[PDB]
Amino acid sequence: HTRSESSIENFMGRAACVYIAQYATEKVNDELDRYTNWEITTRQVAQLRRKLEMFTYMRFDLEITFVITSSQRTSTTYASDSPPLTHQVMYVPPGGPIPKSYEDFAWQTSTNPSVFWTEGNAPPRMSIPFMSVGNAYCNFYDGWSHFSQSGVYGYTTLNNMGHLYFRHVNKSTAYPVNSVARVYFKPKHVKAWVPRAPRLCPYLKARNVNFNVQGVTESRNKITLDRS
Amino acid sequence: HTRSESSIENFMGRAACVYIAQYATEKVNDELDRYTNWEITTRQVAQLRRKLEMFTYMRFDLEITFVITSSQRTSTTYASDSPPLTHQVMYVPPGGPIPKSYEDFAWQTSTNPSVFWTEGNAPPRMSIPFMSVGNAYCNFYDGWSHFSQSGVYGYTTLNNMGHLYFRHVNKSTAYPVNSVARVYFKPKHVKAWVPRAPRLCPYLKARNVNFNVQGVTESRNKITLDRS
Amino acid sequence: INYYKDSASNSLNRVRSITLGNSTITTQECANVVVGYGVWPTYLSDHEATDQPTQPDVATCRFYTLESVKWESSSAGWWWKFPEALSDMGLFGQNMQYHYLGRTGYTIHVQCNASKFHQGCLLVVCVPEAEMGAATTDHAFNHTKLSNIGQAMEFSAKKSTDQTGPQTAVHNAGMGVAVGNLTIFPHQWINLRTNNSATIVMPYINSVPMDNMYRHYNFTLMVIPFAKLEHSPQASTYVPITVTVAPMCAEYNGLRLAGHQ
Amino acid sequence: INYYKDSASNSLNRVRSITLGNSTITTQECANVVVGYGVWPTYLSDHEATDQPTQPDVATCRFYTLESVKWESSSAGWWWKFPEALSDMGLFGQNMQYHYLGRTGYTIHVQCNASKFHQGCLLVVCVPEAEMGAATTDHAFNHTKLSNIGQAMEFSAKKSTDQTGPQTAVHNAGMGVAVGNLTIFPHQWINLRTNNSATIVMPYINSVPMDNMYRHYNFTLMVIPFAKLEHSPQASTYVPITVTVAPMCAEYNGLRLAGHQ
Amino acid sequence: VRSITLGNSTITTQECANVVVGYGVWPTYLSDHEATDQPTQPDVATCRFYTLESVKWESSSAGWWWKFPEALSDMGLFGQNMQYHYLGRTGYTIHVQCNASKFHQGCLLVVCVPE
Amino acid sequence: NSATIVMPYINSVPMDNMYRHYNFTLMVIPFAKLEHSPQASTYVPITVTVAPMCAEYNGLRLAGHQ
Amino acid sequence: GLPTMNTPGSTQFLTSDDFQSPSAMPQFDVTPEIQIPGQVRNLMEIAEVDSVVPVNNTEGHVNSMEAYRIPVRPQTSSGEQVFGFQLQPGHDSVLKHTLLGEILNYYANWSGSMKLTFMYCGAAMATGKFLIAYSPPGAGVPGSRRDAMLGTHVIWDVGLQSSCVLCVPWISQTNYRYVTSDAYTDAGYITCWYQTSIVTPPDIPTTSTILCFVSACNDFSVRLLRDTPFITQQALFQ
Amino acid sequence: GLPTMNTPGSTQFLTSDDFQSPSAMPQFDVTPEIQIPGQVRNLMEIAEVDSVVPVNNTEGHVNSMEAYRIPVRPQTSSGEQVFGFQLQPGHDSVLKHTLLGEILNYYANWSGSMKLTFMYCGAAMATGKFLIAYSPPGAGVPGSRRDAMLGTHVIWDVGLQSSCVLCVPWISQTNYRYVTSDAYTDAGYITCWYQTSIVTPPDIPTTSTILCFVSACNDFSVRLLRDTPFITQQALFQ
Amino acid sequence: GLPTMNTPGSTQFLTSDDFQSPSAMPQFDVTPEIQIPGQVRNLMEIAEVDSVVPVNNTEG
Repeated sequence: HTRSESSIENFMGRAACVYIAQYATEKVNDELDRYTNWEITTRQVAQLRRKLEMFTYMRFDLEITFVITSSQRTSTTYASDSPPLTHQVMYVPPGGPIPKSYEDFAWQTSTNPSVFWTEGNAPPRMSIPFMSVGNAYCNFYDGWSHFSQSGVYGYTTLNNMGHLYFRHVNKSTAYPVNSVARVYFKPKHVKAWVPRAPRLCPYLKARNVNFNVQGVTESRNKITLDRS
Repeated sequence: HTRSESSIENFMGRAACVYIAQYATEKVNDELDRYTNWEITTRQVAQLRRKLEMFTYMRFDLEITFVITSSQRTSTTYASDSPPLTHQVMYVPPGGPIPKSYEDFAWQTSTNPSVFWTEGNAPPRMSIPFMSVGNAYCNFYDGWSHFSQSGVYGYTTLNNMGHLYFRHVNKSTAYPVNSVARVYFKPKHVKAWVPRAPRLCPYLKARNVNFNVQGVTESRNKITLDRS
Repeated sequence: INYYKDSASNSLNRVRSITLGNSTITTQECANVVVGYGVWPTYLSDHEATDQPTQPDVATCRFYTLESVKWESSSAGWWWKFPEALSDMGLFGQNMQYHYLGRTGYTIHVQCNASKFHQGCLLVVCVPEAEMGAATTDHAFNHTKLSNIGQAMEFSAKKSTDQTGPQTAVHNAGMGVAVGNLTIFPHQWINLRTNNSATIVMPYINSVPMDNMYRHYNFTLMVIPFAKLEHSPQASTYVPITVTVAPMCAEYNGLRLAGHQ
Repeated sequence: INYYKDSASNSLNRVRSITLGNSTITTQECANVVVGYGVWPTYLSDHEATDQPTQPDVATCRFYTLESVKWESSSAGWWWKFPEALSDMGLFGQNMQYHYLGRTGYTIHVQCNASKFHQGCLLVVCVPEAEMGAATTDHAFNHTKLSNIGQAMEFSAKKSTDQTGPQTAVHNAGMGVAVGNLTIFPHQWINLRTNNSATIVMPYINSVPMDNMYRHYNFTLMVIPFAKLEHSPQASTYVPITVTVAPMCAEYNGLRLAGHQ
Repeated sequence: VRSITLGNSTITTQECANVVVGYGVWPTYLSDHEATDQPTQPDVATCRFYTLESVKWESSSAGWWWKFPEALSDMGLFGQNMQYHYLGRTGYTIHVQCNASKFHQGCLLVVCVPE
Repeated sequence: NSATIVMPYINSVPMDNMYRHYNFTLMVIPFAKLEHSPQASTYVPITVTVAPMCAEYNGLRLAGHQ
Repeated sequence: GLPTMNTPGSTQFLTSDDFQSPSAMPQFDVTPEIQIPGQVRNLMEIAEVDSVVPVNNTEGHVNSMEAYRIPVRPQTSSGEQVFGFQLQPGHDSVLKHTLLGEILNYYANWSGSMKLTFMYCGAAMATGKFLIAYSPPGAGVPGSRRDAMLGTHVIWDVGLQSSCVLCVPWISQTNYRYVTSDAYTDAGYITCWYQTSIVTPPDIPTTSTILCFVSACNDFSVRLLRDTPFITQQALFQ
Repeated sequence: GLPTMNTPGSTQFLTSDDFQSPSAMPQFDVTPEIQIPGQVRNLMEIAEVDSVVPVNNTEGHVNSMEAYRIPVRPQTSSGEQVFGFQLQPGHDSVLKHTLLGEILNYYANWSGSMKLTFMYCGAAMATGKFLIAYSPPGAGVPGSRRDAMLGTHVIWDVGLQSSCVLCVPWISQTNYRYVTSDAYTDAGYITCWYQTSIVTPPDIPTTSTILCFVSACNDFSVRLLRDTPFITQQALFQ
Repeated sequence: GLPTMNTPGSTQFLTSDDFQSPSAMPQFDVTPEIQIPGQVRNLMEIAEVDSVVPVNNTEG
């Protein structure tokens, strides 16, 4: 009975979705934006969050895979012949310059790690090492950002990993096409510390530990069993 | 604290865009030309230029990757069925014969290194060694081309690497399609000499060190801080 | 066989007296002393750096006594946040204002006695990084409602409706968990049948070697009754609970003017 | 494991007297002599080739004195371009016209004295390959406005509007950088409080072993005051700065008729 | 020229001129023969150079005086340890500094009178 | 231009309460008065920089000093 | 070059794959690991730790602290039941939300001996004996103390010791049991019975409290990792 | 042939990848490398070199040489401030455009001791003492010499030496601080205070100049290479 | 099989590439090489040989 599936690296070492980015080819709405950004966080999906927040301190190494799938926008005609779409994901480090719009020259970088992908190939994956200014990743920070105990209470000040910027490399399509990129995180080389109680109440936001009140366990009829 | 990201080879050894070539399938305008040329220079993008011009003398080896993406021209109809486009990049050495037009026989070479690429595959990369008649690449040349101190003042006389010629191998498409090839340079085996001050004023052209006047640092209110 | 040169690119690895300075505590019948996560609070090593770390050994590592709290029948529980409850405590708190960073371990000694004719059970637990949620959601709370200067913040039996306070429902521990699962944190049960006290020695638990001891509560001490205090009405009524904390191997750095703005 | 046979296809590698000929300088109180980028100017080795290199040792390596310049209150700074400021200098410049290629090191000795009641600070720096920008953009400048024959070209405090000159704004150094960042180039600060002189020995810095010494200024010597010269009005007013350069291990090749057309 | 470091503090200028040490005795800690619990010695956080308020030297200046350990009363963590403790014991290193040009004149007497 | 005196602990007892007994005083007395030319600088300041050396304490109680 | 041949299973994304990947930030200097107390190398070392069981979960007791308090009191006829729950860790709504059950719910199999620790939080002058039995599944659940004495039991006297330990053994017909239990692999029944009574002197309150704790022994093991059926979100948490 | 299987991450272009590639000009004879003075093997050896700090950047002083000149003069009340700036290398608009800050702006992390060299460019007959303090972040910025003497300071007499060195140590709660600074990792405050005065003989100008230089010590280090947020171009430079 | 990963630069035709290729006529018996005078191993050995220069190239 080797406890192989109960180790930390078998528990956390599995790909799980963390963000679903949506971007189009035509800026029909402000929301698609023709490109999309995402500050890196692991508090937006409940299933990876409850795995992460059983421990106060983590030291996980990371692997990031994207599953980009495209689909045509609903118009009156759809007959066209287009070359295959090329996607670009540019990891912007914290504090670096961001693209202000499409057709900017921040996408033609010189130090930002970027990746390209044509539709039909294997899903592109990249690895990101331990990105911290300390000795662990703090899943819970019980304090404030300012020295006068004001501003921001929570783990948000210590979660500073950067941005992911998604765009289409192709300039134009003859009919607009919406792309959906699903970011998948796979922890590796994971070292954990200070085990925490598992979360009972379902989450409410992404930047705090706020909750609504719940009972500890769903109820039963009596306290005793009765049958022959 | 191993200074690993502060070495020269980690600093310069990253792909960065240096030129964005544009060419079409139909010569709608003189500019597309149905093909396009580019004399090799690294003074057209600011981000690689400021990395290069911290040193007076470089000896970098080179790797050149292209990201060619195509997109249909705006017409009234778009329904077609075309075989995949094949692109050709022919590196012409300095002094060699150039193609005068499309359908020329200079594209069917015998010594010029060329590469072919069908859309949908991996981006094509090639390597170019240290291309110089001297012992270093001079980022700054403080002198003239002629012995009588006339003609050309600057680094342009010592920047002689050749041309890149982009074209479509396919003869005709049933509707015109514009291709955008983004050249990416990745230095390697880099040896630097004589460190220069980092550039303050933003650049103005590509063949000189001309600038407009700027202040050394954006200003503040007072010279002293005042709070308890 | 590894293909790359970076480790991000690899694959997975598949009776008894306790004296501190001029202070002593009693009664301990050689019953139980819980030490942290198996770690005794020691001084920092030389591998973690960084000038000269200041260690006022005898004049600081001593037993400070807080204000006592009343254990009634309808008491949900209380909590203190350290190093904020030892803020105005002797020369421990004078060294906090004059220094930038700090580091300390503890030995919390909670004491609550009663007769042989009483009953009730306490849970004395030490939760590190007890990030509390909001009572009113989408509205951040003030720091004074989390922890005052050495003042015992109490829980509640029902949900709160405070706009700028923490959620003080005691069966959810103020955090978002079940309160019955709080035994993984270092703790000791006070049973009025057989214990009458609890002593836990806590080491320094953080992700950094040192930390500014104003804008980060390193851990909290929750005292939650699980079995409520019932006694005969002709017995004694006032049953007080007293918390006696002492720092252990306190270090500081970054000597400047007195804080903490 | 390498797959290819060409190295382009690999992966990344992840009081005191100084005598030169019949010339000596004074005063030097054994203060400071800066030598280049750590390299003393020597003759060329046999690995760099290419007939017989001509080395007129004693008749050329000597201290030439340029024209003195006035240090006023509103002086922005000056610059000289070598080997163009030693053009009409003895037998150094006669060997430049008769030869195709040349190679030389230097020892620039800038000297500027004042009383104990003066103040002001100079920066004597040696910038190699100081490619200057245009004053009026998209209009190339003449070579006479860059460097005349041994004549001190001066900076300006404001921007220029010359159509065929360099941009002489002194806080941008005429190059496109901040003038405060000029300390990476080999230099020495003249402080009128404690220095009164500056001596820098410069080696041959180029990307080729030899070079034609007419169409390429190998380096420039900028003298920029950072603290302006202030004195009492009853003191002495004329404070001159004098530049004394000597070549070191000068070599030549390519003997033909006298240039330089 | 000569630097004297105490904690995170240094003084200048001293041209290796003169340092007077007491009545020939350097201030050390107390021995075990004099008693009396545990003596508290905050070495680095207290033994540091505190700077007082400057005083104007005019023509008609008679002189000034300070009384120690009363002039270091509100001085950092030296004075916080004075209130919380009954007894104390300390040595000193007083560094009085007053500069002028070559065209000035005048002579000061910096003396340390006990009791 | 300066003066530096290192003073030991001088008392008749090994320790002493540092509120009700000034252990020593520092007198700064000019013997030759400061004369300068009227066109020179006028404000000549004197600055006292004291550091304790090997400070010890005993008798830890509540904060004094009544 | 080397002639290759693509086997089926290429160019896919198995989400539980173990493959290398090119790094985004190469030659990155990671800050050094240090000593932090309480390093967990395995999820079973969390399930070793006890946690008090909400046995009294009869609504509305689950919204307060009273769900953890089992009420005992003097009786008029000995041999009656105090509590009793089906031994379905991860599925029975008594100890599914405990520290053992919330770890078990991330899996689909479990195998090992469980340990129940009880603690009498009564008066110091109060005494009495309890029979804490465990009956293997069979047929069926016992309905009396005379019936639930024929299996595995301990007789806990609260005068001698305040804490008892009932180590529930692994008596099964398989190697593993499912977390989401069914009729195939039942695990049995835990009950508690008044052995004699609760005998107090006067001036003592008539109602007391027993807490019950659950943990896992050294032979506990899990298998077949899955998603937990507790948290349900619809959109991304903003 | 050899049966292969494409893992995810194939046929992509990671811009920081390290892969071999076929050469365009094979068997090419490279001209030999020679001795050129001043070979730089590391960007930190540039940040070792001092560079004078534009402390007096109060507009319109930044368009002239006066931004590098800190004006000192005789005083009427001792103990006043000369200059003071927040220690944000790469972010504070005093030394961000220096040689250390322009190298730091290509990164997102920094860790090491900084060294400040000051130089009094006054008359040779002029003297005086300065207090150059450094207060760790804490709370807050000091507002007097009596407040900014309780941290780390040096007392520089300009009669003895014309240059002083204030080595700002690394006293932080992390391993690294960000270049684009925030409230999480402050680095402290540099100030300068008049210790006594500036005492000159007659026939000396009443205003002098101190220059301030910044560099990096041997424990300086950087991390997380990125793009610099200074240069912004729109189209290709022609 | 063996998990591979396509790097950029695959499925292209660099015209100065050096790659092996399957033969069209396998096991082919080549006729033997013999002694022929004047084997040239290098183009510089041709440039060693003198050739008379048309110096008087003034039309016609």
